[PDB]
Amino acid sequence: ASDTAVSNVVNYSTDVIYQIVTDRFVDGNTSNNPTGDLYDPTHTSLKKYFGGDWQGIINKINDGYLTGMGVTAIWIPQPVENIYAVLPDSTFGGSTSYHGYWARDFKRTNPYFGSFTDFQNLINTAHAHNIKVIIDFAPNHTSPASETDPTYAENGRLYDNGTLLGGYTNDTNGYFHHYGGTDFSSYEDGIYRNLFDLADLNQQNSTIDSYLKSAIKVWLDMGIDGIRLDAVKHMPFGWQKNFMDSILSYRPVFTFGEWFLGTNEIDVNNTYFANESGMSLLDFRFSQKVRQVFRDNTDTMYGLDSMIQSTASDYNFINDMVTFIDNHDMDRFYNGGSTRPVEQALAFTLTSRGVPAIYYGTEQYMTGNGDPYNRAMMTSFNTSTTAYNVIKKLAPLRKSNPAIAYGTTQQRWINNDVYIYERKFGNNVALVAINRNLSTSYNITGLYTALPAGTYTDVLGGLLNGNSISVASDGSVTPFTLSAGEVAVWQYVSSSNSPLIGHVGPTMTKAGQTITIDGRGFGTTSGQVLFGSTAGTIVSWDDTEVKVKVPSVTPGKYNISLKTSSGATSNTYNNINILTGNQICVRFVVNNASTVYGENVYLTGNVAELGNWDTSKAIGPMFNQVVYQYPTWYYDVSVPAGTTIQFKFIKKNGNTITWEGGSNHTYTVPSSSTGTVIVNWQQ
Ligand SMILES: [Ca+2]
Ligand SMILES: [Ca+2]
Repeated sequence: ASDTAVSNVVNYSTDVIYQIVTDRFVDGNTSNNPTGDLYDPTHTSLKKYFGGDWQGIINKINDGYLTGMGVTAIWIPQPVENIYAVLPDSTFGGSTSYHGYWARDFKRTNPYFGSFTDFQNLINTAHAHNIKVIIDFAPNHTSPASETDPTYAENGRLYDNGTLLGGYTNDTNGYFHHYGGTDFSSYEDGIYRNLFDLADLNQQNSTIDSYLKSAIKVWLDMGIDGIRLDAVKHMPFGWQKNFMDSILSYRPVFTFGEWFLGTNEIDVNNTYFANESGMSLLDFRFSQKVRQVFRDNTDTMYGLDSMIQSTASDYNFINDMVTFIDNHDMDRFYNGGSTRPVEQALAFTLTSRGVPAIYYGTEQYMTGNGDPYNRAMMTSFNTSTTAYNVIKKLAPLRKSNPAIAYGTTQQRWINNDVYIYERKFGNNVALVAINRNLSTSYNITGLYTALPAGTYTDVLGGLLNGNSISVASDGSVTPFTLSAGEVAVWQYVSSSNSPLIGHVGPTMTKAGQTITIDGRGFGTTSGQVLFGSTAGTIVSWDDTEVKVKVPSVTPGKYNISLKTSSGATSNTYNNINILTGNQICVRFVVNNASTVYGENVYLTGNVAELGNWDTSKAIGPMFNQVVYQYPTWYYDVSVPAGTTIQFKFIKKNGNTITWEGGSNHTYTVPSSSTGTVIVNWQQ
């Protein structure tokens, strides 16, 4: 199977995701609809169940609507059993779990969406049509709760395949956090306190850790192809790395988290998370900039290029960034007036780096500013809209042109309103020109490209007013006019390729596991895959995909390269993280660690998971507000099971790092359960 096959579920760079709000798409089976106050058959009371279900999605796969658009993946809300209570809402009358965000049993289905058999039907129907299926999973919380009023909602009660674990009131087991609600005043505050009134799960509780691992395996066993993890800024990094290892050790699938970033927001924790957690991220830097430039007129094409360059610098796995122009929370991109801006934002996203996702109804110009106005029932299945056809024409290019799926991005021409950029992967090229100005044309002179000499037709066929270009042997493009609102796409796909790696997944692995290397020019005869300079055992070999067993190298990060059977060597794909063993979440706690202003406590130790004594990569800054208070510090850390570790704490700020004196602390990590290790700072 090639890199582009539906069964390659660790690489989504060749795909286009269609994000469906299940309840609000198609009611394919009325018999599974809720009854009473939960359900609104009129589809107008925007926090009720409207009846959209998995059979409905199946219908639109079978009838060609989604495939006719070039959709190759769907992303659906959490499939798990949700609460049945109808909650008061002064604006919408009643408020329900239609959205899937309010889990009561992570091991069972939401019966309104369907049974496990319906879910199976969805997976199988999608696969029969070369569509991958991503599910939301929201292990941060169960549902709205009041500890003092257990009659409110379902008191956040959690079940384990029908068996009650417990609720938020009288939580004698400590399944939930009891630290009030977050005001988002710090990263720490947002992790250990409740989001709104949602009962915050305590993942450090060994029963809950084991439960959530068991629960995601239920869905992996149902044949899901990907996971979108909700609220990843609101759970410990260490717990989530541990959670990711459980998934990837069982059956690896592409996983991406939601870590919201606002306009112009800078957060090094977001970069770290994407680079270290073992999962990818929804690309808010991309999305917010696209909105600024194409929708809201608060930045220019210069800002768009700056985002392209900055994100590529910061993120180790730029091809895994999940891009989008709107979603279930943002104001819908189409806001009235000309539809050209949304068409342009779609074209940009579909031809840019990463993994594009399109929110249902974007192709029908649906409007709606704010949750839940942005979640109206799907309005139309008209296949003649300009937006539908932009997607139809551009989506398949991610499969047919490896420059689009995997290539670098280079600015070739720019002014405030015009961006001409080039995607390049070996001798494969895509050149895209966009003029956002809806009233002014631009004369394009001095343009150069890596496209071979020749004349190139617009892949869009003039749908967005594109036209042909002529390219000379020196790469110079004959002057041309970019008309108002024009988008044009020109491409060259080479008939041959030197070995080129476009993607490796998963990025967090260990000895004996299998990783997938995708690209071009590997040849059909088996060669060699190198982890640094150490060969791995070949599982399978094809021109666009090699599967290889991870060798027993010293745990840490490795740069992957490939050598063909003739001896040709590929580029390196960097920073594949080889763990020491299966992961466990351990809470590290240090008492009596006093610091000066601007100084924080960090953890360092003698395994890769603790940075192998590298103070510049020490774990932290540690926390000291919620679970324990300064000068006690704590942090939840993913560490190798059953391993006897040595560690110390350090204090750093910018002047001179202070280490604990004395001998190293030592601790043997549990074999399967979460653990806590508490020590006193050593002078
Ligand atoms: Ca239904
Ligand atoms: Ca939390």
